[PDB]
Amino acid sequence: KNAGFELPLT
Amino acid sequence: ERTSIAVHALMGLPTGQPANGTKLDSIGLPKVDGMSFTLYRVNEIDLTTQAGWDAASKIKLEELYTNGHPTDKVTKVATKKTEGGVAKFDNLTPALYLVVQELNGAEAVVRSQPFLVAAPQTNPTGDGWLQDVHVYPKHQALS
Repeated sequence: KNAGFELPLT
Repeated sequence: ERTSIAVHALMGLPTGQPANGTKLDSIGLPKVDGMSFTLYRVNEIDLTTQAGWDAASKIKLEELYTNGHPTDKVTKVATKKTEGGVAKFDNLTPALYLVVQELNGAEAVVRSQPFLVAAPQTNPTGDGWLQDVHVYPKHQALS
């Protein structure tokens, strides 16, 4: 994944 | 050119589905209209250069969220209310956007936990950068 932050909520 | 963050308002927790940090087909279940969200920019962090994601990646919710509320480690950007279950932000300069759901309103629904997303985001293949970031944060209903 590398890039990203914290958006586990879909 | 400029970057933009699209937040799709959704109600209810996932039904046995895995967390997806990318674009996914919209469920289209009843969305919460008149939902309040605000963007906060994290200082000292610039998604303009490669070094930016490294420093940002080392960010701890502890710094942006410790006493259950944001600290001086964030900068006020703008507050807008999602209408029609969809919200969109434009004229975004490379950095880090943080979305916080305001308690105000949402009587039949309980405030869900906030989420953070860097902008712009690299392409799935890591080649180039994407000008638009898509997010599908769900809300937690009351009872």
